[PDB]
Amino acid sequence: ISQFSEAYNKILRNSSSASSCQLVIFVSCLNIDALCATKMLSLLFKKQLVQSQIVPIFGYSELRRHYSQLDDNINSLLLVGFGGVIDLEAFLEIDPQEQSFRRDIYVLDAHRPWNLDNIFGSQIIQCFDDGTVDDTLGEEKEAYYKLLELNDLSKRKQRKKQIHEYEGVLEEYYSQGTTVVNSISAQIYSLLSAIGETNLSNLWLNILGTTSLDIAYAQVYNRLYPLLQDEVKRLTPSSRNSVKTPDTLTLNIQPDYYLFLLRHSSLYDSFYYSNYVNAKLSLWNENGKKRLHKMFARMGIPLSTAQETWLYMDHSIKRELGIIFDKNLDRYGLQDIIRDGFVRTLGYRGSISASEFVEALTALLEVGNSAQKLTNLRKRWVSNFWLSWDALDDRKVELLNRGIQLAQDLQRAIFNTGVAILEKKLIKHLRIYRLCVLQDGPDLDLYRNPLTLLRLGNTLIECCAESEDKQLLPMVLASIDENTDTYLVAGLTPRYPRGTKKPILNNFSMAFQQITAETDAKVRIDNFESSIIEIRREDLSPFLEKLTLSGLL
Amino acid sequence: DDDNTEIIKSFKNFILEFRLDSQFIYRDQLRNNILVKNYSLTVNMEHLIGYNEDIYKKLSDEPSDIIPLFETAITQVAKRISILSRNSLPTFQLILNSNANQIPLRDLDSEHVSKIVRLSGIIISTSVLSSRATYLSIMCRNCRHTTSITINNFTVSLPRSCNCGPDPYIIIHESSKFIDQQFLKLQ
Repeated sequence: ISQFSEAYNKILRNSSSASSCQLVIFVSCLNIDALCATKMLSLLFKKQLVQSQIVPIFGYSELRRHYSQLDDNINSLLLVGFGGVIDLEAFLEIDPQEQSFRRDIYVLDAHRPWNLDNIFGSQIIQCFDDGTVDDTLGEEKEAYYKLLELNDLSKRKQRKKQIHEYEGVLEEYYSQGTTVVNSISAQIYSLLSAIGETNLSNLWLNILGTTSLDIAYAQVYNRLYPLLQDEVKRLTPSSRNSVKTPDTLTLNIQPDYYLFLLRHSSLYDSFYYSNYVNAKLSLWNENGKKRLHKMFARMGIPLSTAQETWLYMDHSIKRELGIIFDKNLDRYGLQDIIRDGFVRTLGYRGSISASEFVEALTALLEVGNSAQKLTNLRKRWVSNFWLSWDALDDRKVELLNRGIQLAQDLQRAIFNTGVAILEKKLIKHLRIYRLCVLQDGPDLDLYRNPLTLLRLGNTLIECCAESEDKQLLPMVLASIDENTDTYLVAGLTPRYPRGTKKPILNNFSMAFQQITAETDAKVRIDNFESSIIEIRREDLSPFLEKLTLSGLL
Repeated sequence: DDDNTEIIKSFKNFILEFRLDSQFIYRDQLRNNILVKNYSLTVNMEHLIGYNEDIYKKLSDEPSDIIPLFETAITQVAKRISILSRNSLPTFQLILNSNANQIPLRDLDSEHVSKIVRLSGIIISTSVLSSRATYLSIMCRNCRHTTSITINNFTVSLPRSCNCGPDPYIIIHESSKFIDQQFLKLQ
């Protein structure tokens, strides 16, 4: 509810001291956006050389272990991606200490709607709600100034009728789907441009941030291109090349493709594993696989030349890469492939597509790495976080490729198993919504991570619906290996075929909390996201039955 | 042959200006190779194709007409590094190993002939060494023409012109520079 620059000067005044400082910025959690945000944030701190702690939090339940344990001198705290949904004032408590409260916890979140207790009643925040939903948002505005603090019998009856009158519309709010408005990174950059830093790798961090989520919607991002492209116009390494030159040597616009790993993998394998194209061409089917080859017969690209790594393909095919696709792809309905994208060239190393980089980092997060076992695993993910954090750095590229050799493999897993599902037609159309469960599969170790099931769930909800009449219906998935029937189950959102009228607001967040409040059968919201929960095989089936009814949508 | 000048200038500009941040990998590959008396260079194609797409476009086109202009191109560089003046320095062999796409043995049938092919197999037996030639002098049986033939590679017959004929040219083995050869045979 504040100016970004002024919130900045506040976090400046409470910061620098002897001993320095102290602030812990919480990077959270598994979302690439977090990295994108906190890296340019951390670089900004290093600019004024302000000491910082930075914590890799996984579990939402895990945050309590930290904040309740170690705090001493820390008068100014910062947090990322948490608290937009569940309020930490009740969750942490707080317990006001010393107006002009000593500690300011900044909470940065893209999630909506905000918790009601957060924005109004200033204690721990210093909210980041600005500027996306301001709004009004008159529904939260009347939620308090009316409620607080609230012949005489008719005035009591009138008063109470008014109270429930506000409580109904208030109940409409805060019970709703969790949907990201704008990427937190973008706003950190809006905060950053007011201070005056135009830095190139910074901007690349923004591009990374925005393009973190294009796998899932945009939704506003379709109109974020002005806010990026203009900035790309606010700077330039040289008016003209001047090949290369070995330095600056920076990012530029190119006809990029939702196509998967075009530059770091072989072309044919790049269609065959791509996510958008899995769908339209029915590639899980042997009968459709051929249709790809017909694409190549249309392009005049040899099959043998399609099998070869993209660095080494002939030059003629490169110069025709932006034409041939226009000549052909239009006929297959694949006409939405070509985006205007961002590509940063490091020169003699190669170039990297904005999206593919994100595929590298995601790749890093799950691989390349009774409560003791889950804690130890979540711990392994915590360590792995930094292995992924390092790849963002420019000076070490040598491990970034270790991401990509993984990012390929994962797909080779994901695709494979994905097909293993469609052969058995495991989709349960049900009535109100679509649902699935993986009872058996190869290498569930890869599927342990929330984000792995976010991407498999994504290629699957993308595959089932082209569309593909009728009625985009949200999907459900489940997997188990070890940790005694943890059976991780993540919520999902429907995918429109590039024509998106409504955000549609994932409802699993609410539907799960209704069940935690009913019989709560081995239901665990331990994962940071409201869409993803844990379950046991003993209680999963009654849970599934209680999921089927009553349907909130 | 101004074109060969144009190609070799690009190869020199590829060796002297190449930067992996910030050491020059090749240029030092060179020095550290002449000192141990290795007289070789190993190019990494990915860096090559990174540098110019063009020279790799031609190098995968007609390799055997180009690669020796790359050899002479690099040895003309070691002249400016390993020594200085104002010998003898053999033209270095380049060894290029790169990822590309593995092409199995069964799948080699014509069509890629004279195009660089990475592959994989278990060597059966190695043939006993024998020398080919690199630089050999030649005198005529009659007019006694003294000809220094620089043989390259890239089989090659001797020139018949300074009766005389048909092929009056003798190999002088007292001045002739020789290299070695192996013949692997791989299953």
